[PDB]
Amino acid sequence: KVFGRCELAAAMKRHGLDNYRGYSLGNWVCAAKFESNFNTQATNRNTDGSTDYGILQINSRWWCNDGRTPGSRNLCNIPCSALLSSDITASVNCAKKIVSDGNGMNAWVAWRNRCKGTDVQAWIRGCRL
Repeated sequence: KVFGRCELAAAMKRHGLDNYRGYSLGNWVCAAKFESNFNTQATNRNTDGSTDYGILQINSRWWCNDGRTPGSRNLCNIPCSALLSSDITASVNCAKKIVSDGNGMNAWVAWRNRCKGTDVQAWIRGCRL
């Protein structure tokens, strides 16, 4: 259940990530694309103990309350499962806050690795936004 290229982007535009306090859509698509390959169900377990449950990597052990991990801060206080139902709304709302909290596409390592140095404006060149 992975999102497409523009399908996800068009959703971004509606979600207001297009040059929001943080960055433009391209930054969101590029960061997400390499983050989870647009897998809404993508989970990335690290050695730090936390995980990336989301297309944007919703760390349930630092943002949303999944209950499957003790010590949940619930900073974001967002519904995890509600973001993994083909709905990025919940995952975005969290990041909308993430990027509005300072992390301007820098918090995500997939953006500062395979993206930092390319062209996001081209990542949506020809899309339907």
